[PDB]
Amino acid sequence: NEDYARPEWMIITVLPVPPPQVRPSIAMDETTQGQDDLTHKLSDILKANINVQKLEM
Amino acid sequence: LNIRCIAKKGIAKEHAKWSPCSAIAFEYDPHNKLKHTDFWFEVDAKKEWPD
Amino acid sequence: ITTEDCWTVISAFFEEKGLVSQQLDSFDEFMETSIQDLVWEEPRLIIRFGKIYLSRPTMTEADGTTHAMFPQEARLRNLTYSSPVYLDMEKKVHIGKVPIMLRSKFCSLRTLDEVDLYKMKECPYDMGGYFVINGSEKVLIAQESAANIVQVFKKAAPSPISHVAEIRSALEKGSRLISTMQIKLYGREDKGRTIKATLPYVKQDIPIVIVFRALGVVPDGEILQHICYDENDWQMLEMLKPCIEEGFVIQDKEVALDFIGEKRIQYAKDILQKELLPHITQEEGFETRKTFFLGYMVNRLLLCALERKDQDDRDHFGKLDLAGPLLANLFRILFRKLTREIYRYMQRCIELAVKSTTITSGLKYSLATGNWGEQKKAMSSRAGVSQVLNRYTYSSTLSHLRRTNTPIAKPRQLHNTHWGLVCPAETPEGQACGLVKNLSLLSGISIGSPSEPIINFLEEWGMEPLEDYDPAQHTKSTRIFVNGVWTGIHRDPSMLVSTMRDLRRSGAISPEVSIIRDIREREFKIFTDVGRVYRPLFIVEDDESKDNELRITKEHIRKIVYGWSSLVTSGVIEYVDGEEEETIMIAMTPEDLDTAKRIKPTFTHCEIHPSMILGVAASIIPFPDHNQSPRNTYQSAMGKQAMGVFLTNYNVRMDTMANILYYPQKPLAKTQAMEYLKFRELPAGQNAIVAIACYSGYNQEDSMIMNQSSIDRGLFRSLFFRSYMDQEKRFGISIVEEFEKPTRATTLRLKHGTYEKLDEDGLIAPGVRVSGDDIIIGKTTPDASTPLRSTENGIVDQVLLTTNQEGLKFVKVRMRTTKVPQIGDKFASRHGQKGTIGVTYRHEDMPFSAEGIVPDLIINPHAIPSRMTVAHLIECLLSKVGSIRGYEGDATPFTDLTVDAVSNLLRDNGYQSRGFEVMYNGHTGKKLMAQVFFGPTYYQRLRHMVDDKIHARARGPVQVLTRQPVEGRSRDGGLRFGEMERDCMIAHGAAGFLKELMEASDAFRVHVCGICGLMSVIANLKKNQFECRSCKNKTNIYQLHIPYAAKLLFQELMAMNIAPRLYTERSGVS
Amino acid sequence: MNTSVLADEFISHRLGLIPLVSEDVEEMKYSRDCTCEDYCDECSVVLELSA
Amino acid sequence: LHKMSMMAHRVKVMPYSTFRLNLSVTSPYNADFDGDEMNLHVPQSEETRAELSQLCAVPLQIVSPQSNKPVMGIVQDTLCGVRKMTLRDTFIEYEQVMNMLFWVPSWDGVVPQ
Amino acid sequence: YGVKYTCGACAHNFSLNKSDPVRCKECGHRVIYKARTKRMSKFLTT
Amino acid sequence: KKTVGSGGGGLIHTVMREKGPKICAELFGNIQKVVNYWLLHNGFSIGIGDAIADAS
Amino acid sequence: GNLMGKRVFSARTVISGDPNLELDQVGVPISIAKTLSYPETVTQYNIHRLTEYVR
Amino acid sequence: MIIPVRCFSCGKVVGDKWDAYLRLLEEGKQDALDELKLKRYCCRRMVLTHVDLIEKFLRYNP
Ligand SMILES: [Zn+2]
Ligand SMILES: [Zn+2]
Ligand SMILES: [Zn+2]
Ligand SMILES: [Zn+2]
Repeated sequence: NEDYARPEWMIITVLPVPPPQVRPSIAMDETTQGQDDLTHKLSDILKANINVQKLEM
Repeated sequence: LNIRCIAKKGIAKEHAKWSPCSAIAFEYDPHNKLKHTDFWFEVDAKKEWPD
Repeated sequence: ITTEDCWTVISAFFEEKGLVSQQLDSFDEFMETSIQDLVWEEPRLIIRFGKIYLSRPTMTEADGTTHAMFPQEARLRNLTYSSPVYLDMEKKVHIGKVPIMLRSKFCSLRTLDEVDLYKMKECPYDMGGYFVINGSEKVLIAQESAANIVQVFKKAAPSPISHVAEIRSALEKGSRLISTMQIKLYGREDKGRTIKATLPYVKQDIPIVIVFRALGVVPDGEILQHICYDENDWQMLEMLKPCIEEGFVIQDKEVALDFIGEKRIQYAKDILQKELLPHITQEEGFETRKTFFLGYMVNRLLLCALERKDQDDRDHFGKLDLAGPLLANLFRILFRKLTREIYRYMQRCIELAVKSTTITSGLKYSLATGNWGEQKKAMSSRAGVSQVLNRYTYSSTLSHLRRTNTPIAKPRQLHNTHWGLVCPAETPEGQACGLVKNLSLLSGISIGSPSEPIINFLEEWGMEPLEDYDPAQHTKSTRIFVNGVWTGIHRDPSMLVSTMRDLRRSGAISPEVSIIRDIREREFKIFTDVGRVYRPLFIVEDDESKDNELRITKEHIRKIVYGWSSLVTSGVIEYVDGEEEETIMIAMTPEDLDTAKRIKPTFTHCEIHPSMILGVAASIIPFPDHNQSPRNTYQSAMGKQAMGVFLTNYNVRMDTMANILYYPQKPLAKTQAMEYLKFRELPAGQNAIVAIACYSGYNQEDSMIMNQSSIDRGLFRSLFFRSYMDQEKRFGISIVEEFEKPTRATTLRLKHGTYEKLDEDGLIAPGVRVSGDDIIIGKTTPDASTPLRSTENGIVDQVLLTTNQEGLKFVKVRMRTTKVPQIGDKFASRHGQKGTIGVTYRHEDMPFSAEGIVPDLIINPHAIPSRMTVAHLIECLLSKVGSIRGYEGDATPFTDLTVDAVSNLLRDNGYQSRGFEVMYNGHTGKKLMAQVFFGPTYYQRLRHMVDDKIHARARGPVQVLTRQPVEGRSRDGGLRFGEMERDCMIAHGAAGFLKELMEASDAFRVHVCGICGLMSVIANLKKNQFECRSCKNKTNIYQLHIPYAAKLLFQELMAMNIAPRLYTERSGVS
Repeated sequence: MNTSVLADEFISHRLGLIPLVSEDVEEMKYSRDCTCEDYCDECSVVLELSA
Repeated sequence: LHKMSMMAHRVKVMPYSTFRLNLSVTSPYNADFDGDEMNLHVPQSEETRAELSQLCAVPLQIVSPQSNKPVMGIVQDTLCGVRKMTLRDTFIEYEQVMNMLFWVPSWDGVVPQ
Repeated sequence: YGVKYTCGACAHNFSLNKSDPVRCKECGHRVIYKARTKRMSKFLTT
Repeated sequence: KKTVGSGGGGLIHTVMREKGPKICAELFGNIQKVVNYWLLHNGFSIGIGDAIADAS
Repeated sequence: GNLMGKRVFSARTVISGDPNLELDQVGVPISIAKTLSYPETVTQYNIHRLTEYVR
Repeated sequence: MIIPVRCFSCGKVVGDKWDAYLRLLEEGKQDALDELKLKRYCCRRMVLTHVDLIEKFLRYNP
């Protein structure tokens, strides 16, 4: 469907990053970490993106 | 072991620790004449049921 | 020897083995021996290992030397009851801390006597057998298809295969491969029928002929030599014919090992000396032997495809890895990572290192959780092994230790083979039922003897070795097997048999080994194995040159320096495993083998006592031989849930939750077996003055009436303990926590309740009466204070400060409470006759009998007819006599006591011969037109009191991700309105109410875009500003009400790139 | 003070049951009717116990 | 698994920690008192309530559509006894025939000949 | 008059505060209970 | 059971149909209250004795 | 898990039948009634009673 | 776990009777209950079933 979903968009160019209520953090009072699962494979991806570009310049 | 107790009036309703009774026998018309009962039995009520 | 005699024998048994033999026996076997063989095998490194040292309990803490540790402490301080391991390494050395097994050998308890223990605060009655990791008591659970055996299965009409024979093989000691042999048989029962077999690592399958030539047999008929043992059996031979043709194309050992794909030929060998039927041996010059097997196999196949032998019985029980073994397969996995670890330090030194923490911490992980297999990205293990030892009641703990598992309609069954070894009744309802078995009283598990002292002892008493065999000179040659290996045959065996059997009885071939002679097939079974359940029996032997008789006599009995070890060293009793059982004949009643008793209908052994086929559970059930079996099975479970005394040291125990029945009471009726279940000294209940009748109609539908008056005199009251515990965490980076009485001070992070009952040490005193939420402990983080669970309250009962290995401040608190029986609490007898309280009347209101005597309990006559549990009815009668007579009333299983008898004994005392008594209605005093079954019966006060369940919520703590309520009553949760509840409302056409998923849960106001139907809108709710740049709007916007779970459904879908557009108007029409 | 192996309220129970004299029990008043905050000689009996 | 596994009841606040339900309404939920627990939900709108009382009231449920017959009768004690009380041999005298009529709330206030 | 902590075995009234170690006037055994309260506890006879 | 059970002819089934949800719903409590009360006084029980067979 | 069915003004405890409760009643432990509420709008018919219940 | 003052069932005292009983056994070698005045089984079962744990508890140190 030319308007709502064109064949091409099945490949992602720019990745939609979902917000906090989605991947909430759970701190252990104040001075302790606590981060969601997704709030990681977002960062794992982010990092796998950074290095890539820094190999193409 | 050091205590200090305080006793009070009260009755068995409020608590069993009160009632001075403790078991009380009651029976009437040992020979079932009033027929306020129907004896269980296999053959003979009278012989099988303690007098 | 009469019946009443066999009891002393049994007494003799536990005097020496004790309820938890298995556990300990199997542990020592790992320490003592096993542990050595494991460290000494594929050790030596391109540096070798020798004897290993196993010291007693120690505590290596910084700020102190090495304190010689004890059970009761590690318990309180949450430590680890383990000791050191040293090994004489070659170019003395420390390698890990091994968690010892309480009551074992390295556990100091093993020696200390009565008085000795009372001083270690350790309850004498504690039979031990468990480990104490990081505090909590962990119990290793037995893990139950045997190995190294030939099986033949028919495979369904739809399949290129007709029949197939398999044999699962694994080295009883050494790595232990799990690769099976498949000797198929293609060609269904028609088509013009080859035989091919599967080998480990080989892509396709090979036609048996080749497997032989590739083995060392190159000519035909010399191949048929091995398979068939009777040249005059043309049928079988015929079958083989087509097969020979298959391999007719490969005529020698060269090609033989080839077709298996110089480079390739060499590998061929390998898969035959280390993979092919790897048991037997993976040596080299034994090719011959394996060949006779593959021959005995191809034989077994056909023996069936020709209707001469049935398909193998998959569930023939005769065909249990306790604690000791488990540590084994576990240790190896560990020590082996240490092995190749020590290999790296040696692979860097271009010219100490051994991190003895992998064997200490590795062991802990498993034993702590229940996941055997390592940790790492390897969850591909099994959880269950090692649990949290029960402590509800004594009979609860016993049961727990004597437990078995079984990884997942036929297995759950109570097989025949199960007789004697496992208890028929005790086994969990629902879910896993039959996958969890408990041991009988007499059962024990094998441990692991040595083969050779019997292999030798054989090939020197008639065993002409297999190596050189001739099928025709030796026709009906009885072949013999050793632990699943074929060590040659034997000529006349009748004697070989009654010699080994005489050898065991003097005690020169461990009473634990199994020897089975199957004349009906001509074979000799030899078993040393570790994990074979066995029971003990009296030997019969027609050894009476004075008649026709139990070797044991009334002289041996009254003679009981005469243990159970002697009852065995004289050949008066034997240890019969399930396999050997097959070929013996057991007599029930020793003796024997009235219009009241139950009608009763070559011997080699007699039964110590039938009432021994029961395990801990049923052993406490009175007349289990009088109730509907499925009921006994229930009580078999509720017992592990009654109240009592689980130890005596309890007053010095800091465990979360524990209940003690104010005043116990050994039952008015008992099992002779109870005597070994220390039950009389640690009862699970009290003897209540029962009264089975209808009254207010509040004893209806399994709800019972309990006499308040006596509930006051303390009947069925119980103490309840609890222990909240905390630590003071630190960081290698000197930043420590605190135990104080915090207030204000820049943070606010505090609780709602009060801290005032907190002395300045951040603790309460043991006198304090705490309640509601009152802060029990005070900790801070430069609040982390602990609050009494919201539903609870009571009084502090004992506070204690302590060190941690890391010199941290350890503090546990214990709170007590007396719990009174209430109009809702659950109870039950020992007959699946469970019921809860419906109301509570007093003495007046209560119905009564002339004597005065009044019931404590009134259960409904209706809980009898369909439950069928009659023994219940009997225990009452009997116990009403034992009440009056002062003599203990025996209810024990299959004895010589009858309902007709007891009834006569009750008539001698004064009351109706059947129990029934006259009663006068407590309200009016007028007699009851009927009579009642009034009589003392034992009743266990199962845990599960109302006030621990009663829960009600209205808008409480909401979840984060979903925004729906939260789970569980403890965290103030809310009951779920799951699917099924949905359905109903929909059936009712209760449209609105159901819609009312929103009001009672989620709900939420999201702002959609009138154009790109999304939850984008930047709604700054005040200055009205709405917007949604990207779609640049501020004019067309809608607000909607949906379940946040759903709002989330969408945000989620989006981040996965799918777009859930929300539109407020239908455009598509219809 | 209490170092007994029995708990506080366990003993407390016990004493509730211990039978006390109640002869002239009728010439005493229920703590509920007595105008004294808590208790007194006119409506209670105090006891000591040291062991 | 029933339309009747959920029914609207008249609330009666009572003491003691437990939901006290009538016997005859036992088999619909299929409960017993050996420990069985029950969930309770509270309507919130004026209609929500109505919808609960006009279609889910226990009285409306007495005749089950699945088997076109009622689905709640007289169980245990009440049944068992109602039998006895019926036999020609069962007789009651004035003193009790009175305390019995009293227990019937709708009693017209007239003792039958 | 006065008591703070006790020992699991040699019940000898101790008394301490932060950093003063967590042992006893002899027995190394580092347990210790926090002795009863001063404020009397009142009970009911039922 | 036959005359007052969750059965077809059921006096209940009939009272529901003839009088209504309400009237019949009350009917229970009554038939109950009278009977339960009565039983409270006439008593009823069961014991091993109910399970033994004649001598011959 | 969260949409076709969610946890939801609800309570649950142990049942025991009562032979003195109209067929359609259901005895609720005071405790519970004092926990579960019901939003009743103020109206000149119930103001009087509500202002009492509130005090 | 100590002796129960007064019998649950009927109420008759029974605290004192413990030592009397546990004595009429050891020595007089004896029925005991009957002379101790414990008639009907309600109180009977009380004594005849008590398992005095307190003894073992008492065997503990501090
Ligand atoms: Zn838009
Ligand atoms: Zn006063
Ligand atoms: Zn000390
Ligand atoms: Zn008594």
